[PDB]
Amino acid sequence: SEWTGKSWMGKWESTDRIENFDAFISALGLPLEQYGGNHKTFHKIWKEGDHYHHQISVPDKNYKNDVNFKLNEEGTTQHNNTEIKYKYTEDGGNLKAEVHVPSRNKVIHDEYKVNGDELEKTYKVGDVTAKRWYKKS
Amino acid sequence: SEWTGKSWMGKWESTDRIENFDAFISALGLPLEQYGGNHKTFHKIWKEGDHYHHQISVPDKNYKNDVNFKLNEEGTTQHNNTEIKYKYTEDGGNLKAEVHVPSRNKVIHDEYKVNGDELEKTYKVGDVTAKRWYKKS
Ligand SMILES: CCCCCCC(=O)O
Ligand SMILES: [Cl-]
Ligand SMILES: [Cl-]
Ligand SMILES: [Mg+2]
Ligand SMILES: [Mg+2]
Ligand SMILES: [Zn+2]
Ligand SMILES: [Zn+2]
Ligand SMILES: [Zn+2]
Ligand SMILES: [Zn+2]
Ligand SMILES: [Zn+2]
Ligand SMILES: [Zn+2]
Repeated sequence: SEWTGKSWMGKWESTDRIENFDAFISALGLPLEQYGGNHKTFHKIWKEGDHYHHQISVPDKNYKNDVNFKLNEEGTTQHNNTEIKYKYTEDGGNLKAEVHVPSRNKVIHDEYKVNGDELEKTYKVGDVTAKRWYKKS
Repeated sequence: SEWTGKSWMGKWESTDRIENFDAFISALGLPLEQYGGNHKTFHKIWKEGDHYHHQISVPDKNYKNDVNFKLNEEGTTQHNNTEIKYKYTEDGGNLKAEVHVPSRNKVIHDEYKVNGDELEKTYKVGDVTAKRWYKKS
């Protein structure tokens, strides 16, 4: 395990700064009660040998997802029983995630932009764009 | 027929300016001697009432493909005898196409960004990015 090496590695927690996130959740066809709002969300990203770990948690919703990824290599995970295909890449020095949910014909473009101890995440699906800001912790 | 109303609408013609294009074609698994280089290429994009036409032509290669699209709506076109899926969206003032090649398990990003007078097309598949510049015909 390594916790340094890239600006986007570390332990990030959401702030009150959020833009259009319910519209993004709705564009995913998900119920706003369970998936929307601005509940405390954590992103932890670190390195393990030749690959990376990305753990997303929302403790309010008792929700946790641990993602293994190698840069530029397709991976597969699940949310309940829906398969999610993803590929993380570095582009312009930002971390990007290409996230496909083929059984729901949904493509999500995630982008992580670091500015000091702040992380700005952009979420895009179809023509809907949302942003959330995170701080180091 | 309407030829104005979006910066990317018009008749565009390739220039000598091109960047990393053969690496993009290679990452797609296509022969360079037939699909690489910088052969004269035209993109014509215009509106027809309730949809757009996007015509791509490479006269040296006897290639002419008439794509019809509605923004935010998935369409299909043929390759060999297999289906290619696309969906065009606006990213503010620019045009983006999300392309699935299911036979080959590839996802291609196209972007059309107008700066002049001049159109910059970006092609991206995984971590490989290429660019080509077009001038108004
Ligand atoms: C697979 C993409 C090859 C198309 C080449 C012509 C173009 O620049 O759009
Ligand atoms: Cl998909
Ligand atoms: Cl897919
Ligand atoms: Mg988040
Ligand atoms: Mg072109
Ligand atoms: Zn370890
Ligand atoms: Zn809530
Ligand atoms: Zn691991
Ligand atoms: Zn997909
Ligand atoms: Zn460049
Ligand atoms: Zn994509």
